[PDB]
Amino acid sequence: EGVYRIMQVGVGIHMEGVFHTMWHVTRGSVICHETGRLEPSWADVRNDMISYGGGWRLGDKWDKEEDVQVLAIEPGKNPKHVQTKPGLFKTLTGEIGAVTLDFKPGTAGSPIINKKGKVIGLYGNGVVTKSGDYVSAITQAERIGEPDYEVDEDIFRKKRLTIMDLHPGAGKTKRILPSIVREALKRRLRTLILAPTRVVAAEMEEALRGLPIRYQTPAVKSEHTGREIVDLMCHATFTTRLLSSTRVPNYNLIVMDEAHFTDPCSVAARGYISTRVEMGEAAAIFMTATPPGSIDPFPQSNSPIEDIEREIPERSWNTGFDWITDYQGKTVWFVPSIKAGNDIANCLRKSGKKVIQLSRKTFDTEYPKTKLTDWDFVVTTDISEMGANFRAGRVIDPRRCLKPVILTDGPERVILAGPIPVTPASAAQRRGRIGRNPAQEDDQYVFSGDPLKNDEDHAHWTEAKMLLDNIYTPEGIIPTLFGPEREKTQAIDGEFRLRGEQRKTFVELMRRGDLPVWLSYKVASAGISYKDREWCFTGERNNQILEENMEVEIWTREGEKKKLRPKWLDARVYADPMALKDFKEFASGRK
Amino acid sequence: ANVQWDEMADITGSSPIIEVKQDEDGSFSI
Repeated sequence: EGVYRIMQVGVGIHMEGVFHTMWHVTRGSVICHETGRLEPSWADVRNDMISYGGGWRLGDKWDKEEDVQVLAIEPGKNPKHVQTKPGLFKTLTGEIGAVTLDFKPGTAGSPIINKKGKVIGLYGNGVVTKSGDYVSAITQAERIGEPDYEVDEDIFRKKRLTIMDLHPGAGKTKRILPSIVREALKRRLRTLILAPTRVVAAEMEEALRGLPIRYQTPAVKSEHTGREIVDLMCHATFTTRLLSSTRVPNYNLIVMDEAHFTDPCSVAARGYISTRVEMGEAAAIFMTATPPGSIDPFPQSNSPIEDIEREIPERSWNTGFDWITDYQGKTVWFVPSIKAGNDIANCLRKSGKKVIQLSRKTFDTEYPKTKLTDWDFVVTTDISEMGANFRAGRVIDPRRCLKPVILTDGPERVILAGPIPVTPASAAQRRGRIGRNPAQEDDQYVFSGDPLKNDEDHAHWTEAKMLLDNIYTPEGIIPTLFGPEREKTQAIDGEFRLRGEQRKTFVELMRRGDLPVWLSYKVASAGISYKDREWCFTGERNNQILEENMEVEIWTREGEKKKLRPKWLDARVYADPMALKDFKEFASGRK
Repeated sequence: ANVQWDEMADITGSSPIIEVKQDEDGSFSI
């Protein structure tokens, strides 16, 4: 591994298991060699260069007196070393040396030697003097990259939790997670990997090809094999197994991906995992760019982001916002709801734009379209904040969302407050969809408004508590919320504990009935059987559910016409058509 | 083709001071 001939259009150096060359040659693609290993890792354009494989690996500069010679591995010819006295190209940022050698287009990327020793710079970029003859600047990366990663050790110590935080570069899935799993298998650990969504879990399987990875489905309450494998499952799958199985594996290493997920199941999962760590029975790793103890809406990125603040349409527009459609790249747009999404998406197609819409229940079947199809826009709810990757150049983020809130004033009900501003963490994740890939145009994060920090009225913290104290363990131990997220609720521990058949109904209401946690709890803690659906009709006048401006009526399981009017009103069962369709299927006694 | 200095290399090149206009998109100018 010394030097090569990029095909010739350019030349590279093969040091450090990384490949050093320039952006203007071969753009930003792959070089085909045996056993592969070729893909963009870092790029710069002021200093024309695309070091890939690793960050960088070229040390020392040429000073100001040392003579520097250039290799001449040119197309059709042999390598011809040529000694020169380096000149000086004075710029605004600083004067860098510039050698004057006569070479033909295609030899760009040849190494220059530090008088005696290794490479001191990269030849193949300069300007022509109309009066003079030839010139090329001594362009060199300064300073170096990271370059690669190796795993720390108390990461695997029992009774230690490790929050591994960094921006959407960054390799937490493609290079870091497999490095951890591989090190885990060497130490023969019962390892659990948790993903937020099934599609993200799919991205882990491909990233973990060659490793004993077994994806675990929620249709199974537990699965044990004498063979030593690694369990891969969704956060919610982990929680439901904790609620439905006694045979709970005592994993000694648990790795949660996207540990910022505020879904009631994810929070509860963090609550349980944290507790197992306190028992000195497991090691935990929480991977997320925005841990609960952070509020930076504009985190770092591995490519320059143009943060633009301007007015953004909340609904259908007709004139004014020419910048939205005049943009000729791919755009990801975050909307607070599916209703808002449709209103936005419909106006976009009128302008002749290919639009794909995304939501929680349509994520698995629409997200693959964002890869196969050529598209102009992607309208999404806050679901894309968790591991959703796009090949876009711009994000339009109104920073608005819907927030489930449990109203205590009077009869308890769950409303979907909003559109209210998102959390500082959420804004960072929406932004982090871009600035991942080095492009000639820096990515644009177009946003509006400021994020709000306080989300202690969010129903999910209470819902996560309801899930937690219904998880039984080798006691006397009560599972509580994960440290930072503990102050989000004033609920006393164990106050949501149910017993036997009530606890059983509670789980089935969620799993078989597809009901929200709060709604499932109210019914189950009321003593109502699962198959009994009479509470769906014995509600107050104001608890009448509407569907496209008309009062919903349901044909019961016996063949009777009743108005959909639940005793407890959770706004999330009739928020969108797909949610309402499912709940009507439940109230009918069809599932 | 390794990082090996060659003493038998040819010596060339003038060394003038060059005021350069550098930019993002491309390389260098005047």
